[PDB]
Amino acid sequence: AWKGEVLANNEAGQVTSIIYNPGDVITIVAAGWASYGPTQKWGPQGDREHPDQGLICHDAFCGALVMKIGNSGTIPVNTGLFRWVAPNNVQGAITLIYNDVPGTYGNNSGSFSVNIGKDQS
Amino acid sequence: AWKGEVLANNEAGQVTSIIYNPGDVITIVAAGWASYGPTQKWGPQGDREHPDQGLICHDAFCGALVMKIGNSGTIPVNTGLFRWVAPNNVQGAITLIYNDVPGTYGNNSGSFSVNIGKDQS
Amino acid sequence: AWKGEVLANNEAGQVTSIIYNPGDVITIVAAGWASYGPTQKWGPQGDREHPDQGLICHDAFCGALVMKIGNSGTIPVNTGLFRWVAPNNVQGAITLIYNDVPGTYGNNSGSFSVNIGKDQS
Amino acid sequence: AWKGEVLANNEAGQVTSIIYNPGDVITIVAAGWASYGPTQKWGPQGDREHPDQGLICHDAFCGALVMKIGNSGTIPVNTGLFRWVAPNNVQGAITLIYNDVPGTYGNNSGSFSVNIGKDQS
Ligand SMILES: OC[C@H]1O[C@H](O)[C@H](O)[C@@H](O)[C@H]1O
Ligand SMILES: OC[C@H]1O[C@H](O)[C@H](O)[C@@H](O)[C@H]1O
Ligand SMILES: OC[C@H]1O[C@H](O)[C@H](O)[C@@H](O)[C@H]1O
Ligand SMILES: OC[C@H]1O[C@H](O)[C@H](O)[C@@H](O)[C@H]1O
Ligand SMILES: [Ca+2]
Ligand SMILES: [Ca+2]
Ligand SMILES: [Ca+2]
Ligand SMILES: [Ca+2]
Repeated sequence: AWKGEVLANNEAGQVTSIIYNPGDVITIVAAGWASYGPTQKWGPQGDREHPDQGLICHDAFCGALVMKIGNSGTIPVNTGLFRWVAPNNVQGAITLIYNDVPGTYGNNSGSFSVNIGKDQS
Repeated sequence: AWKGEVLANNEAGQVTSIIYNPGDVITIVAAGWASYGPTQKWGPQGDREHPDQGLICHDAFCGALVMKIGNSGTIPVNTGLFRWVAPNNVQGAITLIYNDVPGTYGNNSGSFSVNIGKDQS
Repeated sequence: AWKGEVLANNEAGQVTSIIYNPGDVITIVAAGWASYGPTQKWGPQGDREHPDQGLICHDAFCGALVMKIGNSGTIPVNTGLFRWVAPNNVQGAITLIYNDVPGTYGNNSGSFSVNIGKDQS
Repeated sequence: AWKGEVLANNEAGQVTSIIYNPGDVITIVAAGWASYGPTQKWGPQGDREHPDQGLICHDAFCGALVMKIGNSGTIPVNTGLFRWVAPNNVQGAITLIYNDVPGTYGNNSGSFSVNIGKDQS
């Protein structure tokens, strides 16, 4: 299992120690408070009131936690995934990222604390 | 495992099918949007800026998801619990509740969706 | 999880720390060599050639590993059980026992090494 | 998970669907009766009284269940492995084999039933 922090101002994202292999079932739980700019802070689902101005993930709100598995596209994580299997045969290392517009991560603050484990299969 | 919804307006909370027994390890993932009165909505960690005016759980913000195991006191859940083990002596059915001040749930709205399962131990 | 030894000459059985509760899924793996009397030894399935002369469990051979769950009758374990659910209405502490005729354990030797865990549910 | 049978007279062994990846935790439970030649049968720990005359796995008795993981040497399985992690730099598909001397499998009989699953990690 992996336990770590994902900083909201890190545009490259946080590489974890988890490799997602074919057939793996995983569980993620995320908590904490971060902002894409404003003084207010939001949790791992982000800000449902902010429009999408070119987010790295169009299926999650600005300020949400998202991930990539290997060379996949971005996949929403939000507060977590329960006993989840990756669709479409994706595989590889798990990278966690804060959902913002590329080039605008410099004014971001806060972080999420994230647990990832593999389930029985 | 159990999956279900917990309404923000329900002072009685939502009884699940999960009975927590001594030594159990559990994982909970919660998601969704609710409000304790305002037009804005918050996720399962609640509103970090709002004062405690007599919440059912003083260890979580107003608007957070909390639980009871049997006749325990309230326990914060927030966005979830990863491979968690209860304090000594706690046992019984898990009831999920929205954290507000008793008598004031009448202006609350929305709901959280919650998954619970038992882990290997 | 519990790991320990079950001595072949212990007629009372070895009480483990595992309490089997309704809904639990368990895995057991047993190993080792034991005898009910002869100089030869057998593994946890026991001796398929020996007759049942009053065994504490009639559904397993003499010299097999069996168990009781609380006050239940005996249940065969043999080499182990994979992600197993107990009959309804049995619960309580798991006791592990070598299968011999009562009164006749004094000439037994050897032991089984046994591991028990609870699985995801 | 994988469930199947390992035949005592199959010298090549049985390639399963389980790929052991770095960091995996696995559980194997084996049961049944087989022989390496004699009329008598033994369980998955084989025959502790039989000399090693060139076994594929010198770390297990003749008639035991063993495995290979990818490019590994043979590894004893016996009655099973509980929540087991492989040595460093062992990975690949799990092949299960009956322990006998090469060229002497033709007179073997019986089989073991085997369950393999991945555990939480
Ligand atoms: O839409 C995203 C965008 O939102 C605000 O304008 C922030 O100030 C920017 O840094 C950027 O995060
Ligand atoms: O502090 C709790 C309190 O918050 C606001 O005042 C709401 O209008 C009330 O219904 C109550 O929820
Ligand atoms: O069948 C049970 C019986 O088998 C042999 O006779 C042993 O010597 C006895 O002690 C008893 O274990
Ligand atoms: O030691 C191995 C050897 O044991 C006996 O001799 C069997 O007859 C042979 O087929 C071979 O299995
Ligand atoms: Ca920004
Ligand atoms: Ca209210
Ligand atoms: Ca005896
Ligand atoms: Ca042979």
